[PDB]
Amino acid sequence: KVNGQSGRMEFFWTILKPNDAINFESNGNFIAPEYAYKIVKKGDSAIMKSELEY
Amino acid sequence: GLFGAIAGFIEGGWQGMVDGWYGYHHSNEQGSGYAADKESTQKAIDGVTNKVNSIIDKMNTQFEAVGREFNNLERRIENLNKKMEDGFLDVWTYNAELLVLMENERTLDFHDSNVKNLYDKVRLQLRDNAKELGNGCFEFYHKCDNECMESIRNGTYNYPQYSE
Ligand SMILES: *[C@@H]1O[C@H](CO)[C@@H](O)[C@H](O)[C@H]1NC(C)=O
Repeated sequence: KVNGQSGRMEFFWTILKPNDAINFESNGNFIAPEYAYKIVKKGDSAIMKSELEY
Repeated sequence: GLFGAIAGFIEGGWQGMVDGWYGYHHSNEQGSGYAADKESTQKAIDGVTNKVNSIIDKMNTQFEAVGREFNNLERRIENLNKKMEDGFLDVWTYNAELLVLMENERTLDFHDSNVKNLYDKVRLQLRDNAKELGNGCFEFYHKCDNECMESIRNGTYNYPQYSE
């Protein structure tokens, strides 16, 4: 038991291209998407493992 | 130094020179006075400026270690990445340190070369009208005023002056 809960949720991700489609089908255990993210602005970035404040 | 001028056959540097790394100190009946040999100082200033620019622009594509995250079962590829970035940073630190050291060496020896070359420039004009006092000075066997010294500075000393 982790956080007193034994069941485990495993999340997957993908990136839909423009003008394309995604198709889900299931009959159980479906943690369905309710929202998604449009990638509106690429660039140059990074992920910083730091502790400081802003 | 490597050429023997600084801290060598010339004892030490003059506190009284402020406008050049090298220069003259003439003493005649018209007084004493320091003068800066500007041209040689400009050669040296160009040398150092180009050296600094070289140091800045020669390592302007060094290496940028961007962070990559890995899971618990990618220890091998994570260690590959880790020691790769570590090795690149080590080799570039090595390069920076070697450049700094070798340039300090060459620059100190360049200044020594310039002092010795100026002493030689004066001697090669003054060939027999003067005598070396052994520490950077030249005793004039004739009487010569401030324009004599100026002709020595800008390099046009006229050898026909009777000297006994
Ligand atoms: C998505 O809709 C467009 C109509 O704008 C259609 O042309 C396209 O074929 C659809 N996607 C797929 C995968 O069929």
